Amino acid sequence: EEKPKGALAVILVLTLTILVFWLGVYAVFFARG
Amino acid sequence: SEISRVYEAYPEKKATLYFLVLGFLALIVGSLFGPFQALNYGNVDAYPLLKRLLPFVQSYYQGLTLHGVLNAIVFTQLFAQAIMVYLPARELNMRPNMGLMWLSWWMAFIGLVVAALPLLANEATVLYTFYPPLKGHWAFYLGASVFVLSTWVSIYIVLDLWRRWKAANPGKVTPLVTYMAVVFWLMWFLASLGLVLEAVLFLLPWSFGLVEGVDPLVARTLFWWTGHPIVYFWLLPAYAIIYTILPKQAGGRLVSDPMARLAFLLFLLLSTPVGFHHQFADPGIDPTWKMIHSVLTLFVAVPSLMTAFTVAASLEFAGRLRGGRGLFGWIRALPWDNPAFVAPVLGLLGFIPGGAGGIVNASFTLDYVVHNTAWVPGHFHLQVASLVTLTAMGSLYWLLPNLTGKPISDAQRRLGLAVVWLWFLGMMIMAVGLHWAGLLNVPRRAYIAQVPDAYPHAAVPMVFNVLAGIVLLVALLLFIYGLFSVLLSRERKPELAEAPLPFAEVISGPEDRRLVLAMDRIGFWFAVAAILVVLAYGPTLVQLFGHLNPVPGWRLW
Amino acid sequence: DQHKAHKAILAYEKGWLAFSLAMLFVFIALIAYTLATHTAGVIPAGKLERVDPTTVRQEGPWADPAQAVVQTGPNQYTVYVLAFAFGYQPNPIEVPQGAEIVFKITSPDVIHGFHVEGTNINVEVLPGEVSTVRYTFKRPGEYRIICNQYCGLGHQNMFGTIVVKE
Ligand code: HAS
Ligand code: HEM
Ligand code: CUA
Ligand SMILES: [Cu+]
Repeated sequence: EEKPKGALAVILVLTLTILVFWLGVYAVFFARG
Repeated sequence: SEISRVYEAYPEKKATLYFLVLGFLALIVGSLFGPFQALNYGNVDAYPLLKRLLPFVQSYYQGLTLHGVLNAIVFTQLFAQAIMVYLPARELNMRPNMGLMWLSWWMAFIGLVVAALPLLANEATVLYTFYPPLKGHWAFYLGASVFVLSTWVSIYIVLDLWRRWKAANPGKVTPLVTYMAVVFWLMWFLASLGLVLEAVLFLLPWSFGLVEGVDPLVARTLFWWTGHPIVYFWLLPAYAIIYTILPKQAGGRLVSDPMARLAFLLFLLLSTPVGFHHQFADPGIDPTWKMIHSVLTLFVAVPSLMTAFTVAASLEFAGRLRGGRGLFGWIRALPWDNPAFVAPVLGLLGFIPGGAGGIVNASFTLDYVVHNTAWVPGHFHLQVASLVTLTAMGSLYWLLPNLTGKPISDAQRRLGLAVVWLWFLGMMIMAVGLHWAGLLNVPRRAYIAQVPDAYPHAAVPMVFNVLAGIVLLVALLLFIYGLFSVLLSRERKPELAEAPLPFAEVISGPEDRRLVLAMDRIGFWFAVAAILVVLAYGPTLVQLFGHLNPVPGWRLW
Repeated sequence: DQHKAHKAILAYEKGWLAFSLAMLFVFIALIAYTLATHTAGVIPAGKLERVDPTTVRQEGPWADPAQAVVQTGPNQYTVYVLAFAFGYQPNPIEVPQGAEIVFKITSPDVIHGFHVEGTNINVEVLPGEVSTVRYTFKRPGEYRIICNQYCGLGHQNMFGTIVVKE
């Protein structure tokens, strides 16, 4: 039709989960460094 | 002879069926320890109970070995041999060489039998990584070796199918499922070099009594040469199913054939040169090499980020086609009443945080936060026990009918959906607890229920672990009943099994054939794959094989 | 719809490789940063430093837990830590606050882990090899040592202590 909006929202969730997890542990690392 | 004339027009159903049955039998036994281990990470000791049901079980760690070897090595390998031989064979309507296929199956059975003996006899309680200098019975290493080596016969079987099919179709492009299968078996050939060299050079002569000891740094470096790519060998069968079958069961098409090819091509290149990411914490392995394997590891997640968009958009396309409406209309338009479909889509959801945890793990210095904590099982149960397993469980719905005949009754579809949702839900719940207990520094691989006062900061994600132990116990039991019931219930019926699997039509565009042509230079890319391996493990193994420090073997159980 | 929307899909795919790659590089970057600072001392030493496991607790720098902390600069101390089937010598390790501590850990038997709760110290200890990690504790108190590598029936019970003096 036009925009695969759904798929984008999926990869959006993906990305965000990835960042929250990565930045989260990156702070744990420094707080223990 | 057969009144099920099946196994003399397509007898490759007979073999495949043996691969799956034996694999699902391994999953059931291996998994039986699962809930006990979940309650252990829940600070509830339940081995006094288990030991009295399974009187042969001497310890939590024998449980974990059997659980590990039987689930992560054996079920998965057998699920791979089944799928990745039979899908390419069917797409191409050719018969795999049957003398070899029955051999591969026989090599795997003789293997499991032989390895399993000392495991139940408590003579090889060394975990599924069997790290020297812990020393197992010789029958466990010879078992694992023959069992593993049965994948070489499978590699031959598929390249043979490919050779013959190319002969009959000169100048035709490899069809998609077969292309997948081929990069996949080539990738496993490179991959397995490592573990094969660890067995043949070290482990086998050690445990027969031919050398007093083994260098643990090399044994562990050869192991992880095979040890990372082996998870991609677990995953790609599911990915194969997900790319080429799932969209049809979903109502749709695969939105891109080159995209999927590309993903697979990328696993051939980068699945193997990356095992130092399991050694971030080892001595005697240069920090610089760890940084290389780390950057390269982050590259092995790119094909997977692509799969996410490619799968997503395929589901979305299917969903729209089935009347799905807004930003999120399309999700409830998918066939939620079909376990075949649900199990792998729930798997995919679990995969989101599972992959974000791998990326953290892969990031070298960040691996010091989590390495060897509960976080790691947190990560892999999201990957293999959820996505890979669920794609196997859901398989039963469309593959077993296809192989046997026996159709799925409505109450079998219903039990299916209970199992699959409970399995999913138990895994999510177990994932939180294990991710959280991990960040509280709870070690993996530990009978922590025996030290119940030891991890007090972990009281609350410990409730999550109990909760899940109990959910997954209900689901495993609902599965055992369901699986035995799909096979046992007497429906020895004709038609619907004369079936080519529900493969997907594919979308085509003008920018297919130049990409598809390039990616089909398989000899070229395998050489690039083998060159990347040499360039990644070579400098480091030269040093180590020049500095072998064998140490005595120990038995500590 | 479809083929027309096939052009859109192979194009959105291009943006998503583009984006995936950029965020993966920012990570590579933020790792790089940790590699250039004090935090990097938790990375095990490159070099092979071989020892003999069957001798290591009778002869050499690991045979006396009394002599495990050696002052090796004005603000540096070296600690020969032995990780063994089912504890750690010395217990406790007693180190001053603010000093670069250089752990040299080995085993006389099988593989063990050396994970210091509340720190990034997290190294595998291999019989016959020496794990060298560096760390400066900035907070006095007790720090439990967990063994986080299965080593046998006493694994869940293998703990140690660092006491880093006020
Ligand atoms: C089958 C199995 C496994 C897969 C797949 C897997 C993937 C990764 N892992 Fe892992 N792993 C590590 C890094 C990764 C990375 C970077 C990936 C990547 O391949 C992952 C990339 C994945 C993604 C970026 C996710 C993409 C998301 C998708 C594809 C979902 C789309 C969803 C849809 C479409 C649903 C939408 C539908 C709707 C209806 C909404 C590292 C670090 O580098 C360690 C060592 C840690 C340590 O200290 O030992 C590690 C340790 C393990 C262990 C420990 C082995 C042991 O005993 O020590 C297990 C066995 C394991 C298995 C698996 N692992 N991993
Ligand atoms: C049946 C539901 C399951 C439950 C409740 C469960 C529970 C657990 C728990 C809590 C652990 C961590 C224990 C520890 O590290 O000490 C574990 C380990 C593990 N599980 Fe499962 N599990 C299940 C199914 C599976 C499946 C299907 C697979 C593989 C396909 C799997 C593969 C593994 C592996 C490879 C380990 C680690 C072995 C090791 O560290 O030596 N699990 N399981
Ligand atoms: Cu030492 Cu576990
Ligand atoms: Cu890996």
